[PDB]
Amino acid sequence: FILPSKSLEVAGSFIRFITVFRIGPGLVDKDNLDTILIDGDSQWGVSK
Amino acid sequence: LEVYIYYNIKSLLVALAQNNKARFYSKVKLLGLTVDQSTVVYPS
Repeated sequence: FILPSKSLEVAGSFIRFITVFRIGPGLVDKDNLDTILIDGDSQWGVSK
Repeated sequence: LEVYIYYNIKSLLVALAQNNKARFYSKVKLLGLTVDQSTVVYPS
């Protein structure tokens, strides 16, 4: 999810996004996750 | 050989114990009743 932000054409601008992924092996950091939404047997960790 | 086996055991045990930080409650059917279990890799 890509939130609105100032464009990167102008210096000193940041683009803001949220990643929502099914929990699994790989690059996942449960402590730094915003929350871990849960489904039946399947998780979906959303990042800050 | 003993040091190699110790190193493998230490890595395996730490990896197995690390899986207990991601324990979440689900719903599964044991026998004939749907109960709230607590689930959590298992490297060879």
